[PDB]
Amino acid sequence: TEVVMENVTAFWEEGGTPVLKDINFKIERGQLLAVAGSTGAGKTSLLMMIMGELEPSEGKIKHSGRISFCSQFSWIMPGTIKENIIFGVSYDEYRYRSVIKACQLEEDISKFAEKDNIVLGEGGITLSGGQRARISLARAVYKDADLYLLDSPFGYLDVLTEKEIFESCVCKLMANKTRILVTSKMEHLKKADKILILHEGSSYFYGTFSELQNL
Ligand SMILES: Nc1ccn([C@H]2C[C@H](O)[C@@H](COP(=O)(O)OP(=O)(O)OP(=O)(O)O)O2)c(=O)n1
Ligand SMILES: [Mg+2]
Repeated sequence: TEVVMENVTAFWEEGGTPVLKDINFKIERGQLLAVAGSTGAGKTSLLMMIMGELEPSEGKIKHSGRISFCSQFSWIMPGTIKENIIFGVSYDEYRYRSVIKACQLEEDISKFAEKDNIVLGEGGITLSGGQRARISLARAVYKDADLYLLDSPFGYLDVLTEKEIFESCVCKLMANKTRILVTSKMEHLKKADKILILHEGSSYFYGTFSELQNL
């Protein structure tokens, strides 16, 4: 067992309304959990609890080891595209190239004369939203970790590109890794080992895509 929430309730403000209410799930090592729900349902807050930024008022949580987190808000720091993806982690060509490919960034990088040394975040190149999202995803996926928290990482991508990168990066490249992906898309829920749909803090549904189809 890699991540567990048991009867978890939590509050961002003392005596407010709970941001998560009696949440339950388990992820085995190497599995994919899809977390879905409308805006404000508590999805990012659930990731924050796993990262220790939010403590439960009721219930138990299990998770061990290092986390790589991909924010739903993409970001770039001043430096090359290679520096932004590596982001202080030791460099390996094969690992770097495999992440770039899985995130469809090889196409973008090949078009620049400076290739992977193109400078970002310093007033020169202004990236598209989708480029910034794929760079942010690549940064999180390059980091070696026991648990990957990917919070709606496909911002600004058209539905086919999102599908292709979900398959190449989240399903294939990351096949052996424990993953929590905040996402609403049907194919992602169908491919996940477990799905958790949140609504206003509560568990709207928890189970498999097949179980939901059975209903
Ligand atoms: N430091 C914080 C963070 C969030 N909230 C509130 C805001 C929401 O009403 C509720 C859930 O916030 P989330 O960020 O967890 O919501 P989602 O991630 O599910 O929404 P979205 O899809 O818009 O990202 O908690 C708060 O009071 N204090
Ligand atoms: Mg969020």
